[PDB]
Amino acid sequence: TAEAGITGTWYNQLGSTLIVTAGADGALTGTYESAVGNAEGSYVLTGRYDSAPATDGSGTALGWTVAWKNNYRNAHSASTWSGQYVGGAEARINTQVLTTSGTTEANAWKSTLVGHDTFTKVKP
Repeated sequence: TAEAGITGTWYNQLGSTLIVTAGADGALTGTYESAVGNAEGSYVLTGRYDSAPATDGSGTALGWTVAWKNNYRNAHSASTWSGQYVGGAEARINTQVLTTSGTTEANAWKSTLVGHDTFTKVKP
């Protein structure tokens, strides 16, 4: 199942660590530790996934958010990852990620970064 495949620890191409539980209903809950940026320690993560994906070889759609405030630091920013889980022997979560920082109105045009993160079950 998608639930079974997604739950656990994942690692992106930058050295960041995702620990997530996929609930029976569609919930994603866990923590995120970033190897980059104004970030230290782990941050709360919450999101959603399709709990009944197609069975035709298509991936499982999902997304999650981390606000970059925890017991260590507050970066006044939040990231969202949107993507799909791909199961099997070389399982992946392939994502694109938006990172929005709080800005003044004048600076809103430069508030949001776009990037792409690929997550694997073993460290890169």
